[PDB]
Amino acid sequence: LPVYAPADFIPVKGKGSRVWDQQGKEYIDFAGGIAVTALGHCHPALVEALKSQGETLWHTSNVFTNEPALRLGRKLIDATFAERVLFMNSGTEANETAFKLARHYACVRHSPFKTKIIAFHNAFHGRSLFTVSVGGQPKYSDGFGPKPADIIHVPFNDLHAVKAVMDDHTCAVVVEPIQGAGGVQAATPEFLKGLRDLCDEHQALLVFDEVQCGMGRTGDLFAYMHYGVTPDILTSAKALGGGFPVSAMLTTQEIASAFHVGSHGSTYGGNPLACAVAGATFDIINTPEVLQGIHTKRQQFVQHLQAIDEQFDIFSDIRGMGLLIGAELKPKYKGRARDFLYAGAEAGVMVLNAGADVMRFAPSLVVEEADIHEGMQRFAQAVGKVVA
Amino acid sequence: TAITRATFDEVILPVYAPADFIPVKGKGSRVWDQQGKEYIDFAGGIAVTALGHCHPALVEALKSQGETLWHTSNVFTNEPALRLGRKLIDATFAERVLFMNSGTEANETAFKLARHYACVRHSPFKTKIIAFHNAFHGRSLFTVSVGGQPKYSDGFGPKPADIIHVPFNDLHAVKAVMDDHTCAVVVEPIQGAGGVQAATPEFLKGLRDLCDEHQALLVFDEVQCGMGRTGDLFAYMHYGVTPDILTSAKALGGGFPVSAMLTTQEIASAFHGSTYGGNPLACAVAGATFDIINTPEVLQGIHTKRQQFVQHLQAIDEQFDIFSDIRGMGLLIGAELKPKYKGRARDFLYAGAEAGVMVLNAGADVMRFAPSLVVEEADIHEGMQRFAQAVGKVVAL
Ligand SMILES: Cc1ncc(COP(=O)(O)O)c(C=O)c1O
Ligand SMILES: Cc1ncc(COP(=O)(O)O)c(C=O)c1O
Ligand code: NA
Ligand code: NA
Repeated sequence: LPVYAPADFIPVKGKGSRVWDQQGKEYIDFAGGIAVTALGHCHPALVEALKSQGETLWHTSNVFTNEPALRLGRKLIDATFAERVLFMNSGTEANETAFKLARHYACVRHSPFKTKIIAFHNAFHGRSLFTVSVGGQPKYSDGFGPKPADIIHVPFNDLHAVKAVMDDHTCAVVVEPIQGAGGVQAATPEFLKGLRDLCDEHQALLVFDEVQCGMGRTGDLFAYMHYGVTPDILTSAKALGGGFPVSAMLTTQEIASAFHVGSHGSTYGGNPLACAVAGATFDIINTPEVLQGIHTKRQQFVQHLQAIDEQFDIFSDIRGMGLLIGAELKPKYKGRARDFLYAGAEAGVMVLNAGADVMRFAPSLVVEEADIHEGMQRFAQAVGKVVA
Repeated sequence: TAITRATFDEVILPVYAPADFIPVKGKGSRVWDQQGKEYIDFAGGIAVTALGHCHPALVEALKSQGETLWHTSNVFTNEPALRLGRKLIDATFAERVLFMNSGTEANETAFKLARHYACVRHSPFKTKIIAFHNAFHGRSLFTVSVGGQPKYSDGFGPKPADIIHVPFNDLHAVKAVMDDHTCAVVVEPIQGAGGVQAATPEFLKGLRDLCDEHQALLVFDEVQCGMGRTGDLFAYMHYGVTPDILTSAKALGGGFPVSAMLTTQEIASAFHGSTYGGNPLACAVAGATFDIINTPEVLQGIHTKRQQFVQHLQAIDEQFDIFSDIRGMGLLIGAELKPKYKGRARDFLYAGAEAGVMVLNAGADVMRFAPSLVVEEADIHEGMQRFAQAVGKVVAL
């Protein structure tokens, strides 16, 4: 089931979209550490922000505020629906904050009995007990003792099923606008708008988990902007820090006001070092030029994947948005995603899976055209070894 | 627009009430705000900056690894993670280490591991977790439910079940609630947040014996009391009681977000390399931190420095009659306020800040200090004189 590297593949150095291991073997990185290094490895602007803030102040706790956090909060507020933010360390933590907030808001504004959370089969929201129970893979939430209750799962993209389970006792709908791990499946426009309308009807909060699809990944700053559907709460991580552990939960003042002093917290969350790095990342990703390039680069990848399919006949579908790319394997290659991944690594290209039937790509948003061509040539060679 | 204290209220969720001032720079145990006012730091960002601010060795590790490789996913290991794992394994009971970002995440991992180990090695019905009143284990739904402060776990909908709370240091109560359906006892060897209360020796040894009797795992949350804080590398070493699982964070990265779950191979095998995970950058910094903290000289110094603080707190009490008890271990110090000042810890914290010294509380009745483990003697004396002035100002009123 899980993908792990053997003892002879230990990454030691990265620069841009290239990675070297202990043996000095060079790889083209189309995986980004699972869509994390959205500006590649050791990006000079990010290294500069790390080093300069690293000389000044790393940590003070939430007994205090700090300038890099306030600067970053201001940027996120100015660029999105958000009016308030909370910074944490990981996507899992941001989701914990979001889910607790949706629960607490319902409890204090409506009723302590308004507790149901609707989530989706194959969703991934993290590995904490609560977040993995909201996630939609029972294999990952089984076996840890009593799960937090009042979570209902229905199929992704099934609006009827959502309408059927939702009621006045529902506090939230939690959804990834594109399910990254779950086969790179994008919400349909009708489905996502439908969720907004149902949450409005039932006075439930719409929570978008944009940990994977946010911060430029789709070619808009956040996937919600592509759809034009505004959530009540949004979570962000991964690309937000370009490899530095940082995350954010975004909401409105009206919702945030349900939290009081002590309702939530974090030792490291809102760390000046993290926020200086995320500020630098944000300044680069949130530019017309970088967002446009994500679309150009997507089509460069897609054209290679189509060429590979023309030669080898291995894909049934190429999907995703921006530089989150899914390539679904044909029935003749069902369950082979891991083998194409390992073959890719032998050929010097790092890719991902999205379940056993789907190849996933999540390269740097600024991956050079020459790296796209070189890495896709390597991938084509790996494909040739698997099938030919 | 300039960034002010008012900016906080316009930007962050209202879960904190931060100080009037905004620290912009730190070096060692001194910190400066936007106005260039200089403070002595006896708080350490809540026991996190264990080597002070911008320690040259930690800055060097950050910059060196920062120009090399920051990030791998958990598919991979990396040299800094391997090195740090080896250091932790060599120095402790651990045979396996899993790295995460925060103390909350390390505790999630520990509690899920104790649960899953029971499930697969004993019975899916062996689920009870025993924890303690006033415990603090983090803010995720699971960890805050294992935590012993209902105020923090109420109001988020259905809590993960099968968690039983009894009083800290009450061994009989533990004996009474434990049974063959118990998977774990979770305990902070010293409850930091909970008034700086240390386990008694008989209590902690008692937990080990009861866990053995009932085939449950003993989980030590050393997020706050670990990584040198007590003057041993981990508090368990002071006590001579070996847990099955231990969690570490805060001091581990000296200010960089990093955490660790330590256990044996037998237990770790229930999860389906001696190390798992670990951000390269985080682990490089934590490795540099470990290299300094795990030295005879630094660990001895922690005890010297504790007595320098304690002598000051004693002098303050002699002059102002404010403390009923001075407690904790190493450079985790609690000073309990006398009944006349019950509930007024925040007043002394604010007066401290006005006087230019950063301190903590541990509930409304207890002052808490958690300075850099290498805080200079000159800073201890200066900061404690500032604190004496703050106490003087409060008591004069
Ligand atoms: C949609 C989604 N949410 C949450 C998470 C958890 O984030 P983290 O791994 O930063 O804890 C992930 C990680 O893959 C993700 O893909
Ligand atoms: C004993 C203990 N455990 C766990 C935590 C949670 O750590 P974090 O805030 O890094 O998630 C804390 C934080 O204060 C703590 O004191
Ligand atoms: Na806004
Ligand atoms: Na060992």
